[PDB]
Amino acid sequence: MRPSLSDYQHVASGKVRELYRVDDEHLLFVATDRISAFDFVLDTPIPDKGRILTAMSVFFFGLLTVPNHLAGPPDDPRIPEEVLGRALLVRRLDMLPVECVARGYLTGSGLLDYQRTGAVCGHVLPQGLGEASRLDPPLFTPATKADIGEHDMNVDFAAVVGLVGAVRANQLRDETIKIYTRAAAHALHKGIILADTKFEFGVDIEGNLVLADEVFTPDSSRYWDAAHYQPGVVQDSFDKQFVRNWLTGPESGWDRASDTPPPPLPDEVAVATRERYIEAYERISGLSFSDWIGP
Ligand SMILES: N#Cc1c(N)ncnc1-c1cnn(CCN2CCOCC2)c1
Repeated sequence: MRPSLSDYQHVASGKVRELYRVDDEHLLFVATDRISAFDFVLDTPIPDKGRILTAMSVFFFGLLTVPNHLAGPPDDPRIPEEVLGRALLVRRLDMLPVECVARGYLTGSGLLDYQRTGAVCGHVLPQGLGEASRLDPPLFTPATKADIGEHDMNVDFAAVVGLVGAVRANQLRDETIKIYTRAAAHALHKGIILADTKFEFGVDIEGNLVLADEVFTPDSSRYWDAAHYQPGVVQDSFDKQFVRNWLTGPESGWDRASDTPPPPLPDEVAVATRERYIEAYERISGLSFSDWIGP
């Protein structure tokens, strides 16, 4: 008999994820079906999104050779029935307070920083880059969490040194770029560009660096369709473009510039979005989502 979720103590909530204490050395890392667009958690869940993203993260953890915080299999008996397939048993770590971001392509706040200053997180870039320009080598563009509801703040390497130590900062930079490079090459071979990604790491009892959180989901990474990669324009979000187009289209009745909470999504848009998640997962993993565990 699997325990109830109510047997565990809630310790943290994010926009679409939850964290529970299992015992002194283990946590339960829970993905929900909530989706975020335009910095709003939308009213409408995407069915199976939590399970699909958990499956994705597990696949990429298995692909990468680096130590990670997984502490049991996806069907570990400590996982409650209610969250089966969308929750993982993980080791409790001392988390390092750095959002470790790699960018293979220039977009979002990286592009904006570049357009304002010619530099991103201390990296002075070549002239003449623009939206969705390829960056080679990939850039380490660390950030720190800001206040509630606020965007992460881009920082330079010196800031990372000040947060975690000089040797550790070097390690975060090197591992972030190595891990991103491996995953991005794998995805591209399968027809998906991972344009960028965000990692968190923690440290175990021995002082060892351990990859934590979730890895290479479409929430932690910009997924693009490689077959439509066109430098110089904004690339479609592989997973979220239907949602974005509907919300800013004529049928939603919503004005994005108003910054009022957006309306619920059509069921059809939610189902189409689920399909995009499954497509991305199956193309990258070579597995069938119908084989992924659930309640
Ligand atoms: N992963 C991990 C982890 C760990 N293995 N040990 C200790 N702490 C953490 C931890 C603490 N906060 N967060 C991020 C934010 N949470 C994420 C999801 O739930 C919402 C909040 C990660």
